[PDB]
Parts: sequence; structure tokens; C-alpha cells
Amino acid sequence: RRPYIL
Amino acid sequence: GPNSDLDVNTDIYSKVLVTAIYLALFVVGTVGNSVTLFTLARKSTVHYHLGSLALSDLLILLLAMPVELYNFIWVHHPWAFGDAGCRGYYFLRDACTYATALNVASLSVERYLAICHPFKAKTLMSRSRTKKFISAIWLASALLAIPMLFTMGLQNRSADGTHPGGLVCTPIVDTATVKVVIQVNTFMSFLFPMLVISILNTVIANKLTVMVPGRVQALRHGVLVLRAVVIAFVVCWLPYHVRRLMFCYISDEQWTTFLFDFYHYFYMLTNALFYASSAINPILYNLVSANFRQVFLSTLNIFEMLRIDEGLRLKIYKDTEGYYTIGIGHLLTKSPSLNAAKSELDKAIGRNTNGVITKDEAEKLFNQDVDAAVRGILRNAKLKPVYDSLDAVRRAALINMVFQMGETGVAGFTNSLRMLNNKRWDEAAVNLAKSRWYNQTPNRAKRVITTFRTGTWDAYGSGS
Repeated sequence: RRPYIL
Repeated sequence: GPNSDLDVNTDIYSKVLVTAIYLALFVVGTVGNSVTLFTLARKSTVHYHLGSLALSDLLILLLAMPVELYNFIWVHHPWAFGDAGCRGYYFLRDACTYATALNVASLSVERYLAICHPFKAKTLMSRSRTKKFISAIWLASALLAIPMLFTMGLQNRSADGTHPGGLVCTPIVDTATVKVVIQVNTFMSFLFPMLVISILNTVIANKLTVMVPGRVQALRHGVLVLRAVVIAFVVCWLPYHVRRLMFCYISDEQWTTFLFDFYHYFYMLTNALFYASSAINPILYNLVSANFRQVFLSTLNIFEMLRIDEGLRLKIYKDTEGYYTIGIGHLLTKSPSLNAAKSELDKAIGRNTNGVITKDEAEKLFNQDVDAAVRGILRNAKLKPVYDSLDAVRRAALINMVFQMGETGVAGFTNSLRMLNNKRWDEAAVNLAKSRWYNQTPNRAKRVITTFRTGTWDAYGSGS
């Protein structure tokens, strides 16, 4: 589980 | 829940703080850059670059901040602007980012030429080539942003294959490309312009210091601004490109709930700073110029030294030796013929002066003469290494001598020079004070000697 937002 | 993992966990304080901040930056930056545009329009080539910069920064606030504030700070999932919105928004975000990046960089390269290569700058530049130059950096900015149209995109990440509240905008392509793309962005949007800005500004800053109390206070704030501009860039933009690289370089294996949560706070910090750049830039880049206090805030070493030593006169005089001179120590001719001078003075500026000039005309001559002296020193074997080793103040003193006696005159001080080269200040002073020079113009020479032996302005209390 990791950020999807950049 | 089927989207429950896409939940970002951040303090509600935190979200309310960053929002208040965000909107504070937004007004100040939208107003500042607007007013900047309003001010620049009612006014050499810097004025266009400042305007281009003003636009690029205005656009960052208007195109990037609104959707980020809805969809990245508060509502993380789902992405409410569809697939083309996702592709259009990161494209437009990137484009403006490059424009600001390329503007700030160009603006520094532009002022490098103006001050370190004024010959070219004069003949080999105009307001045509400027707009050719500016077109190229939106053209290029827009070009460089294209990858974002193809690497971003909508995607349903929800645990269940597809549920409407789990659609997200994200790099929807493999990491081998996404790592590559993001490291081109970083290099071209930050490092390239870091090297340009940091180097040239410091080079300009140093040259400008030597060139330049009330009458030149403008230029001394300009120097501090020139260095401030670099600090401003680094601080506001470095964390942003760290976070973008951290996004892709941490492997799914190494990601943890803590790191996940850290990142989204780090997001709030980094992007708040990023938007700061656009807000402060109009204020920072327009500080130096006259009308700053006026325009925004309505909406709510060698010059000084020679100005003293050579003085300023508008009619022709005879200098110490008895030769016809005008302005700031500009020797017109060695002839004894008072007409011969007038002839050479009309020739100098290009009109029938009759031995009289304006202050502007005097200051135009001065700069040509100082240019001449500094080229003299830089092109001379016996003077370049001495000059190169001296600090800003002592450099000016070396120019005072060359301005007075010429390049090949000062090359005659063979040993006094060596001593300055080797920081033997006291010995230089004593040996300089035993010269024909010192005899002719004791007052001036003694101030210049004091300057060499102290590195201070102790001599020039009369400066204004």
C-alpha cells in the first residue's frame, strides 16, 4: 500500500 | 470497505491549516502577479521576462491549486475529473512549472549578458529576439510536459476490481518509465535551472558589487535580491522534487502504513512551499526596481570611489596634470588647444556640445571608461592575477589606479603589485606612498592606499 497521489 | 485502503489519514487541523495557508498564498500570488502585469504593461528586456515569469506563476496558482485543494488535500479518492481531466491537469501543471523554471533561468542568463557582456547585449539583442526567446520557453515548456498526458490516467484501485469511489488519477504506467519520466522532470525543472541560477547570479552579484552611499543603494539591494532569489528557489522547490522522486523510488515492498501517512503530510508541506514560490517571486524579482513600495504596496564599489576621487563636472576642466577633462575623470585630449577638446567631446557623445554635457551623458561616459579599465586589467598578465586575488573592495582600488593612470601605467608598480598579490598590505602601502603618483595626487593616492591596507571604506567617508 503506497501513495497514488503525485 | 472496498476503497478503505485508499483513505489518506491526516489531521483535520492539518487540512484546515494548509487550506488557510494555500488560500493566503493564492490571493497574494494572484494579486501580486496580476498587479505586476498591470504595472509592467504601463511602462530593457527584463520587463518582458518579469512579465512572462508573472504569468507562469499566476497560472500555477489558477490551474494547479484549485484541483489539488479539492482532490489531493481533502477528497483523495475518487478522482472527480475523469481520465482526460487527469491527463490535462498534470500536463498543465507541468507546463507552467517548466515555464516558471525556464523563465527564472532565462531571466538570470539575460541579466548576465547585460552586466558582463554589454557589447553583445547592445548590438546582438533586441525586443524582437526577446519575444523569439520567450516563445521558445513556452513552446519548450509545453513540449516537455507532453509525457504527462500519456503516463498519468484514471485507474480503479479499489480492492474490488471496480467501484466508483476508488477511481484515482495516478501514474498508470510501469515504474521503469515513471521513474525515468520523473527524473527528467526533476533534472530539467530543478537541477539545470539550479546550476544556471546559482552560478550566474553569484557571478553577476560579484561583478555588480565591484561596480557599485544613497545614490547606489538601489544596486546594493539588487545584489542581496540576486542572492535571495537562489535561496528562494532552492527552499521552495527542493522538497517538491524530493517527494516526487520518493513517490517512485520507494518500492511497494518497502512501503508501510507509517511511510504512507508521512508522505501525505510531506505532501502538505512540500506543495505549500511550491505555491509560495509563485506568491513571493513577483515581490522578490520586483524589489530592486523603483516603484516597488509604490505599486504593489499601493494596492492595500568603483563608482562611489571614483565619484569622489575624479568628481563630477559638466563643463570642461583641466585635471591635475593640466589636460582637458570632463565628467567623471574622462580625459578628452592631451592637446593644449581648448578647441581640440571641444571637437573630441562632440565626437565623444555625437552632438555639438560646446564643452557642456548632462549628468546622464557623464554617467554614460563613465561606464564606458570603467568597462575599458576592467578589460584592461583582465587582459593584462601583470594585472589579472593580482586583481583575481583581491576582495571586492581592494579590486575597486586596483581599478581606481587603472582608471587614473591606465593599464600599462599600473603595470609599472611591479613590486607594490606583487605585495598586494601576497597580501603584504603594509609593505605595499609604504612602497606605493613613495611614488611619482603619490606626489602628483597625494589626497587621492592616500585614500587608495588606505583602501589597499584596510580592505574597508575608511578613506571614503565623503561618499554619497
